[PDB]
Amino acid sequence: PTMISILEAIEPDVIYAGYDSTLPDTTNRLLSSLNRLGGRQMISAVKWAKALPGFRNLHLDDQMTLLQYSWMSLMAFSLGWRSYQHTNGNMLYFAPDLIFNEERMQQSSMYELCKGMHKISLEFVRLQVSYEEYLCMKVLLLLSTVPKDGLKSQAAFDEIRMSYIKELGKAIVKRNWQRFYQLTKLLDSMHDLVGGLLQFCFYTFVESKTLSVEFPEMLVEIISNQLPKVMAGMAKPLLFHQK
Ligand SMILES: C[C@]12CC[C@H]3[C@@H](CCC4=CC(=O)CC[C@@]43C)[C@@H]1CC[C@@H]2C(=O)CO
Repeated sequence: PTMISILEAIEPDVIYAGYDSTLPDTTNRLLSSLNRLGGRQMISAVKWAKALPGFRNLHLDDQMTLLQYSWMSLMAFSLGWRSYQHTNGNMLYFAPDLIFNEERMQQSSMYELCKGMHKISLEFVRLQVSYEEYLCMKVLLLLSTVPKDGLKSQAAFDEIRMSYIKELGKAIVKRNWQRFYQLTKLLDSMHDLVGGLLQFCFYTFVESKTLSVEFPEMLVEIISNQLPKVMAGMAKPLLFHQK
């Protein structure tokens, strides 16, 4: 089987938030639901990541570190893709039972960040990103935020990352350098957006009582590790372009 076949085969099914739409929206309900969904998606992401060629050969500590650093990037990018594929206009397709319009983006109290995530879908539109390109790009996001002090299997990581860069190149050819330049530019743009998402995430995590935002155990585990590392500057982006 081809590398791209495996990527297609291991791509998770769509996840539901478990939202009751008969009950009115509130800020707390929306954010807590977003978090419950985030937690479910991350359980699936762990499963997905563990099945990735090459990546599955890294020491397990490296596997969980990369997933932990890249969590927000992966989910924002997948959101962008879902919103492109299943929706049109200013709408975010978080889940089949949790779709945001202008109202819901406003009431979430993270309106500007919703618009930032929406920009990803607009870029998928403009560039006409193929499914195969998207699958390759998503893996690159898993491999694009690393601890500043390095990984256990650094040389192996570099090799794995290069192979998926080559995979992206194959996805491009199927259908050149200009497209590579453009798609890697889109990857780089995730870092600034994710910075904004993380600022708000940490705020809601800390202010959760006074606000009243619920987080699942899955996200509590991630955030309690990521809050200190990100705030302490331990995460380094691996950029394709000059900053
Ligand atoms: C973490 C977060 C709720 C969960 C989402 C995240 C943005 C990206 C994202 C995409 C999804 O498809 C599932 C939810 C999620 C992971 C939001 C950024 C701010 C927001 C909060 O801080 C709510 O407390």
